[PDB]
Amino acid sequence: MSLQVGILGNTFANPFMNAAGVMCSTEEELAAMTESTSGSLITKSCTPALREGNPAPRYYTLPLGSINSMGLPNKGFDFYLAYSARHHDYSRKPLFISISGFSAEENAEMCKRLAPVAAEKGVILELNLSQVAYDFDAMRRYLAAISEAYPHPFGVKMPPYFDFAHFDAAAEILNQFPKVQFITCINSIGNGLVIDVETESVVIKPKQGFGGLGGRYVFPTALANVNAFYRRCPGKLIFGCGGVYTGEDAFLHVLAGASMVQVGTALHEEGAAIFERLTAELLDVMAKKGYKALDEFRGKVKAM
Amino acid sequence: MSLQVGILGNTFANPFMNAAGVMCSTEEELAAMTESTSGSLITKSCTPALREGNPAPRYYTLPLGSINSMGLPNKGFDFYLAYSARHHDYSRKPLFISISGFSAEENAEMCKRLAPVAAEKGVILELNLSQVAYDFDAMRRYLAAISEAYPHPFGVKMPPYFDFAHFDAAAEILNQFPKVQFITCINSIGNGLVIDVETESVVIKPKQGFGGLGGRYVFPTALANVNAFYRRCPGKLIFGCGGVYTGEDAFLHVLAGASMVQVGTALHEEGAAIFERLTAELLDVMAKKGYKALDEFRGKVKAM
Ligand SMILES: Cc1cc2nc3c(=O)[nH]c(=O)nc-3n(C[C@H](O)[C@H](O)[C@H](O)COP(=O)(O)O)c2cc1C
Ligand SMILES: Cc1cc2nc3c(=O)[nH]c(=O)nc-3n(C[C@H](O)[C@H](O)[C@H](O)COP(=O)(O)O)c2cc1C
Repeated sequence: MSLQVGILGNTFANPFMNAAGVMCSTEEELAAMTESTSGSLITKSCTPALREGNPAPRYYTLPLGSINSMGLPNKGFDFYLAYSARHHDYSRKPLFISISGFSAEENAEMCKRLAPVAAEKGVILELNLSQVAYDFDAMRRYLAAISEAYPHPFGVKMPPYFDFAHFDAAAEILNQFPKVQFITCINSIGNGLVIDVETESVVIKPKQGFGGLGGRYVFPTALANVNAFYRRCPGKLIFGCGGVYTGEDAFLHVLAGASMVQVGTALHEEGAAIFERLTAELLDVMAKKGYKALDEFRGKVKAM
Repeated sequence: MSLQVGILGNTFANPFMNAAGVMCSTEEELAAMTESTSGSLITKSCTPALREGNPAPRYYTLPLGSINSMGLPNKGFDFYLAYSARHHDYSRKPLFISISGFSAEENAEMCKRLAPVAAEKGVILELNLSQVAYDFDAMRRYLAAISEAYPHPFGVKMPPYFDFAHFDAAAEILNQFPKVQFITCINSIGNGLVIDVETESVVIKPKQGFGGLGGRYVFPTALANVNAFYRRCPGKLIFGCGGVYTGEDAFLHVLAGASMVQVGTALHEEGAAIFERLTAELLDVMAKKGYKALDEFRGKVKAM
């Protein structure tokens, strides 16, 4: 039995990693993720320069998940590039860098600088399109600019879509770009609103309390997007993100088509130790079913 | 203390009703909803002719809600018109009729026939725009077609939106039609997917297991849409629909700005007695807080 995943020219010890933005902003956080049993790790979505982030409170723990309006707090692209350049131990695990510039041009500039580092160190780009991916002509324009600026393959982080026409429309643009080697589904379900009964107030300060939803709320939506893009993008990898708490949630993600599985809200709560539990629980499900490798049921969700 | 709602020229004993589609397809179900302590009720969304719907199973109970792809099974417009005209006891509570024709014309034709029944009996139309409302010119077209065809005010059932550009776009269109007197937020979060761990297969037969999500999954999305339209459409009523299982849930919908509160998945699981529990629970929250009427906190959600 193995949880290994052989993709992007790398051997990942297991399918698990953090979700971009969770436990990956500071130098100490990246080291904790490297030290952990996760198969990989991704940096916090960075901007060309340092950003303080939205006003606190900007994250709130719900019984069924989370709601947040962080506003891309990050130490700046320079910092994560340098972490990628000469601070990360590639001997432990492969590394993903999330970039999220406010324009096609900002991104393109970061990629031009990332390229030598990626070519030498092997760090992998995940472009956060989550908003751009909700405008299919903006999306094509981003992707064309990046593919012109960036010689290496990369991935894209997508917002959830909620109908087959959008799935088709997005997949069609993605399939025109060979360099996009993976698609991560999903970013938060956007602009939910949480209110406290006692205080009768929203629970986060920015955007009049409207924020991104994660956790148990988003699990069926994440599965749907993973499977929808798995079907429509046979030439790409799909990374699952959303609603993962147990090895069984992981199993379902993989069943729907996920190659890698990102953990957000659960990791935020349980900490880097969760990955040791997640691998054991996944191995458990597989043992109960006689599975020896993820390649044996990835994307093999059945009709009834 | 009172839960009365005075809207649309009617007095409602309380803000609770069923969601369209739940416990409202047969005479028996409609009788049960009328006999219940609900403030109102609404018929199954109907088509000009009877529909048998999608193949079974097309509904499945989730840990935190439901998934379904019913496919609009309904007894046909003639049936619900007859119920509205001849069978419903209006001295018991007001009645809503849901229509969901497949084209603008189908909807226009039904509205032409509903119009005299609405004038004499007082049944109130909810037009199901949920995908049509995800296309703003098609929405504009429908609304204009219906406003031409139908002399009375009506409401519209909306799908969820997930960003402020869409809230602004929809609001702008809705506010251009004075006959649109209420807006129901929300229909199902579209096209989620759930997979059983044991069978490794989807849990509903249609559309490869993709279906609309209901219940606790949709609640923060529901509140967000209720409040977003409450703010942008001050001339209209907002009806809340999504994730109501308790009186506190209803309290939050009202705090977000809901005038009526619709109950779907929870009603499906519990049955019509749920309305006496929901009223008692909502009265309990108001009592702890010293509220005597819903107007004292409707739409009064606080920012930080
Ligand atoms: C506090 C917080 C910060 C996040 N920051 C980012 C980010 O910088 N870039 C990004 O693509 N997603 C970000 N996300 C979204 C996650 O990467 C992921 O898409 C989502 O949380 C999946 O939900 P899950 O918590 O159920 O795993 C953030 C989420 C949270 C809760
Ligand atoms: C089995 C089922 C049938 C439904 N049928 C309709 C329908 O015919 N028309 C409609 O507008 N919404 C329909 N809905 C959606 C509900 O009206 C409601 O929008 C949704 O379930 C969210 O509310 P909830 O969380 O309380 O279930 C249906 C939902 C379910 C679960």
